[PDB]
Amino acid sequence: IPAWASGNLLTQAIRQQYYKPIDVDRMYGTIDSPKLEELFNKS
Amino acid sequence: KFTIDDFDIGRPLGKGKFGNVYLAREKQNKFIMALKVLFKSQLEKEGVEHQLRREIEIQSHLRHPNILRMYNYFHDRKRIYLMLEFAPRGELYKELQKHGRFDEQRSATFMEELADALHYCHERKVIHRDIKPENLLMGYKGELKIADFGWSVHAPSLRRRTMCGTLDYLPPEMIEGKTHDEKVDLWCAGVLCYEFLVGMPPFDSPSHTETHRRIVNVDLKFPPFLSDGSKDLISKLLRYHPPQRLPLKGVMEHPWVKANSRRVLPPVYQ
Ligand SMILES: CN1C(=O)c2ccccc2N(C)c2nc(Nc3ccc(N4CCC(O)CC4)cc3)ncc21
Repeated sequence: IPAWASGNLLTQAIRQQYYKPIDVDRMYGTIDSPKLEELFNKS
Repeated sequence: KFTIDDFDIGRPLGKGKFGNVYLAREKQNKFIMALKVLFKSQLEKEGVEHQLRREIEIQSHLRHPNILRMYNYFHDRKRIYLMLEFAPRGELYKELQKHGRFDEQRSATFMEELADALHYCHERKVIHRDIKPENLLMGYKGELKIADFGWSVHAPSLRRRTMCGTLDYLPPEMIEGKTHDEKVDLWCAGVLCYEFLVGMPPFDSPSHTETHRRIVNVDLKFPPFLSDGSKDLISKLLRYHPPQRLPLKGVMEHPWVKANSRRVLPPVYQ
């Protein structure tokens, strides 16, 4: 388990994310996704 | 465009049939989320490919503070990866088991958040069909998150016929072999409210047929410790006739909900 992922570093990082949310729609929702038809096909 | 190397893997969060969720940090934004990892071969052997596609299609198009968000997804040679919102307080069923039952404030808050999410789903003709504690998670301040859409359906026009959900939560109409609609979720919300407050579901029995019997007779027996407001809300949701059940807007506006909910809306980006 890396440090960021346990005890205090984690809670700290979770709190920051909650009160300072990012534009997840811009950051993630504008990014390409595989077609649902391609999911069980060649990557 | 994403791949597994875009993420630092932190620790396992839950094992499961298909089926492992990890705490993960997306590298370039240092953003903490969860990755659900599925094995392509196992899914196909099990013949659940269309099942999973439909769960992904539904949940990836829903954006609501009380529905667990699917930001994106990707796949490699052997695995499908779902990029999901991390619910830092974990499984609601675990918390219910730990406490036995929830107080009215906690239950009313969860009820408001549930009705708001389900209303968002119904606005879009999505019926969830399997609301129960095990399918709910909790956010940083305890906010309910509808987390699993395993029985869910987008149902624009046609009523439905599929018996689905969980024994203790089944609406009379499913048991009776009638077609159903979105009002199934109203019934399951009443079951949930009861289980929140009592710790057992209302039609608990040794056998499937006795449970079926208690459900179709709406054989509801309230323990004496419940307030009149909580019984009033449960009775208005657990109605034999789907069209007589309290609408979700009705649940949010219910006096017992207004008087007891301490619902907080998560901060939004801007
Ligand atoms: C994406 N996703 C799911 O798709 C999901 C859907 C349904 C059921 C479970 C799920 N899991 C495992 C998830 N768990 C958590 N959060 C989470 C947070 C904390 C904890 N713990 C609290 C108690 C400690 O003992 C262990 C850690 C567990 C799960 N966030 C997102 C999850």
